[PDB]
Amino acid sequence: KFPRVKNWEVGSITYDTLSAQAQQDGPCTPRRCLGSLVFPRAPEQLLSQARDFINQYYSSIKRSGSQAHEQRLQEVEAEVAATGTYQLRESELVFGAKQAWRNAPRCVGRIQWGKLQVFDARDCRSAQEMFTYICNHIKYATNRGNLRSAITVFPQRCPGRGDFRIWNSQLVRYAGYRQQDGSVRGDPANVEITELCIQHGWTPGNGRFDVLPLLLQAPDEPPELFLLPPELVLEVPLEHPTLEWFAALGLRWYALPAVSNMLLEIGGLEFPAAPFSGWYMSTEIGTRNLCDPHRYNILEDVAVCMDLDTRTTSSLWKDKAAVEINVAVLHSYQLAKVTIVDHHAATASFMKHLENEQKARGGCPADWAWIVPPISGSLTPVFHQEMVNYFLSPAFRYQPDPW
Amino acid sequence: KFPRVKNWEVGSITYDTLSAQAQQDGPCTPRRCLGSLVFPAPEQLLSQARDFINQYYSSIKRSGSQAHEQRLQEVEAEVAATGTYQLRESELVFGAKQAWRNAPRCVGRIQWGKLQVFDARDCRSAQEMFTYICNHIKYATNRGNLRSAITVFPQRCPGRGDFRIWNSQLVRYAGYRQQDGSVRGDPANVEITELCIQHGWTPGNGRFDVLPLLLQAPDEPPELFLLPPELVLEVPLEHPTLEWFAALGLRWYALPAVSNMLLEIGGLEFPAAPFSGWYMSTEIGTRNLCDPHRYNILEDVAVCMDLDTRTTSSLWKDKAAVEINVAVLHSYQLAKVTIVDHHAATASFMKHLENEQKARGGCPADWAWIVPPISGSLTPVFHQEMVNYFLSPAFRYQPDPW
Ligand code: HEM
Ligand code: HEM
Ligand SMILES: Cc1cc(N)nc2cc(-c3ccc(CN)cc3O)c(F)cc12
Ligand SMILES: Cc1cc(N)nc2cc(-c3ccc(CN)cc3O)c(F)cc12
Ligand SMILES: C[C@H](O)[C@H](O)[C@H]1CNc2nc(N)[nH]c(=O)c2N1
Ligand SMILES: C[C@H](O)[C@H](O)[C@H]1CNc2nc(N)[nH]c(=O)c2N1
Ligand SMILES: [Ca+2]
Ligand SMILES: [Ca+2]
Ligand SMILES: [Cl-]
Ligand SMILES: [Cl-]
Ligand SMILES: [Gd]
Ligand SMILES: [Gd]
Ligand SMILES: [Zn+2]
Repeated sequence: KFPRVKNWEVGSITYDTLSAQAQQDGPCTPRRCLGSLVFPRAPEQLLSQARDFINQYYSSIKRSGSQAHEQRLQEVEAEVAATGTYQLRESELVFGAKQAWRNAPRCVGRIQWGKLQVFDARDCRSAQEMFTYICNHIKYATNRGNLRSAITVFPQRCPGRGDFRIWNSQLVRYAGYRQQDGSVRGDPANVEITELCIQHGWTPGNGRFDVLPLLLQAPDEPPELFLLPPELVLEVPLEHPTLEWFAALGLRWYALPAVSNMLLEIGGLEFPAAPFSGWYMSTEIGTRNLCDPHRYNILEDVAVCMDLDTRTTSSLWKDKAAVEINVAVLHSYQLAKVTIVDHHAATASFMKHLENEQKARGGCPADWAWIVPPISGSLTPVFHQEMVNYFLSPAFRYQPDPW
Repeated sequence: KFPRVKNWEVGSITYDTLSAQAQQDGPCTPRRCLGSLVFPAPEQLLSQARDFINQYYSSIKRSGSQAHEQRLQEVEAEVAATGTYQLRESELVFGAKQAWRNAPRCVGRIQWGKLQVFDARDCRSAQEMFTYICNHIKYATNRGNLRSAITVFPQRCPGRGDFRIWNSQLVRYAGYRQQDGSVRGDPANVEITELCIQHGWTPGNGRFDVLPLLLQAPDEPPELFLLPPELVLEVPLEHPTLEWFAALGLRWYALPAVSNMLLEIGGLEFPAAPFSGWYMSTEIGTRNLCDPHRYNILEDVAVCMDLDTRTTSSLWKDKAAVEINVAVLHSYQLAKVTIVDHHAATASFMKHLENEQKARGGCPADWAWIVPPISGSLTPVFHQEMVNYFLSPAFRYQPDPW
């Protein structure tokens, strides 16, 4: 049998038949569940993955079992036998990147998974050309505030040659300077990469919102430093619709969330450099990036300016300040005409995705703990939706830091 | 093989060695995680009974002793004579506390050592059931200074029926279905409201009509008992600065007293064992009053707050919820009824995790239920990795008696 899955707001019940096809294994066993852990973790095996991928492709275009389907299978079979690897067709790479997004269990934004611009950078041959490809990505995806989802795919891993890597975890990151107390000026999430940036010749700053340079790695080659042109990096100054002093906090965030440190895996090929980007959900900025105690940690500062009683928890000063910070983020992005989505609309759209995917594939891999937003969880519909978490391929995967 | 568990705020690391002693199997496999699902022989009885007796004696440091061997031989002879056995009253107290301490979805477990255990195993008939319950409610409420308590009715045994409390809680508001199709009252209790009506009770017409009690002696049909209104402490809800909030007519009850779960100790099963604590404010203010399938008052409150409800990005839902939770905390404190806010409760759970790490090498915890339903990441438990597994003694869900 297949896991029965229930929505408790509405009473509806589905069965996730797709989960039976989970190839790779997660961290849970019948004896104990580890679903809350942040990081859970041969021509023959390559071929069954490639085969399965090719089968997925030909199903998506409703030409399963066709002459072209059998010929492509045979072609991949013969190329793996001759060379130990194979090359994707362009249309397969596009389909593969969209499937990896569609399969990501921790992404609430997957209603968009079919609108993804895929830049083929598989002919890239240097760190310098890499930088050109990334700048075109940022330009296209920013679109002067009307943000567009995109992925740029650099050459696949292959034996006898080092990987392309982007060392930065995102294309746009703020510097995090280790003050000597152990404190930090700027973003503490970025202390390691900031120091590697300086270790490699970047002249630092001392502001809180200093955009980091990119550390780009060509095969068998130390990383090279590249400064982003300031007009390529769209930023939003934060202000609050009614709390005028808020603007004096001097807060900013960048428009484009572009993750650059994950591995794209398609039919057994691995792409260690394939940055992808969408647009922000406001709670990522307002609640996590600004209010996490180990990020910018502004919550007490705002609550005091709001004149709340911060000496007892029962006044809910924390909740009130966080709500207003999230209001500032939404108001500020809308005022700047930069795409943003709030957690209520985002989770509503995700519920539509679950319904589409149940029809299309008989299920959807989803990580409840990551889909429910970090404030107001039970106020969104995903809170009341049971979910099944499992790993399908194509996939985006975490990978070791290249240093 | 022992799971590594990290706190990402502090960066600290522990290993949960207790998860190795997981007696039952949960719903997850290497292929798929089902952690977010709400509802996941004499030789068999003996091995469970022996495991619990071994547990108890190791916990009182006098194990492998004469009293330890004496007790093991007694339970073996009991089950051979009768098919079951009797818990010594101290074993029953220890087993009830362990079942609380082992409950993965309870954020209030810092209090697990402080539990009043009322032994009602000498109970027969539903009228005595009702008197035990009323003594529980009276003791647990304590004029607003709430005290944790459990009352244990006779265990299931072969051939004989069971004591059951058909109500999911001792205090529940009626849910009346309408011609409109809507429910007046609590939608959660539509089923038990119509059971109470069928078994005699003449219904009210209010949004907060306290239900009667449907208590079932073994084999006999259930009997309808009214609760003395002076026993059922309630809190009218007002807000410290929104003067109109009082006029919404909202209220809630003091005692969270769950009466439909089954207590399992040493292979023994107590299908009636109501237990109560005190409320975390988010259970009332967020879940009970704001869930779309409960009272669903969010938009009513936002309209009175003159919020812009035609767009989500105003966060009118978030603002109304926070103020509804303020009103709960204010109303309970002003009424001198015990209540804990979600910040205080998650801070204490973090302490409980640290105590349990030293006490026995870990703690089963259900992250999705420990993290509060508003302001999740503002609480320290959001950043704490957790391991969920089943230990015995335990509280378990059980099928409806009907
Ligand atoms: C278009 C709008 C999008 C929105 C609103 C969105 C939203 C989100 C959010 C809120 C998260 C959780 C992040 C966190 O908690 O730090 C997430 C994770 C993720 N997103 Fe999306 N996303 C979007 C587009 C995309 C695109 C275009 C891709 C790839 C093509 C993608 C792939 C992923 C993946 C793989 C994760 C999980 C990574 C991990 O395991 O940590 N998303 N997304
Ligand atoms: C003393 C103050 C207590 C507080 C603040 C507290 C808090 C909570 C909360 C917030 C939940 C989640 C329930 C929900 O979301 O509906 C819960 C569940 C639970 N509590 Fe506690 N609790 C307390 C006392 C107790 C006591 C005395 C017992 C038993 C003797 C107990 C056993 C349980 C169990 C078994 C569950 C989970 C039931 C299930 O699996 O659904 N708690 N508690
Ligand atoms: C594509 C996309 C859009 C968005 N709006 N947000 C994202 C957030 C993440 C993320 C960041 C940091 C971490 C590390 N905690 C985990 C993530 O999933 C991501 F990869 C992709 C995102
Ligand atoms: C003992 C105790 C204290 C408290 N403050 N709250 C509780 C809440 C519950 C609960 C209610 C309803 C449901 C059904 N959704 C699940 C529960 O865990 C419980 F059993 C015991 C509680
Ligand atoms: C420990 C816990 O699982 C961890 O902090 C997770 C929980 N859920 C999350 N959900 C999202 N979307 N993003 C996160 O970073 C996290 N963190
Ligand atoms: C499907 C999901 O597990 C379900 O809605 C859970 C989530 N977390 C919860 N957490 C608590 N404390 N109480 C609940 O009822 C729930 N519901
Ligand atoms: Ca070729
Ligand atoms: Ca009609
Ligand atoms: Cl981010
Ligand atoms: Cl409740
Ligand atoms: Gd103002
Ligand atoms: Gd008015
Ligand atoms: Zn699991």
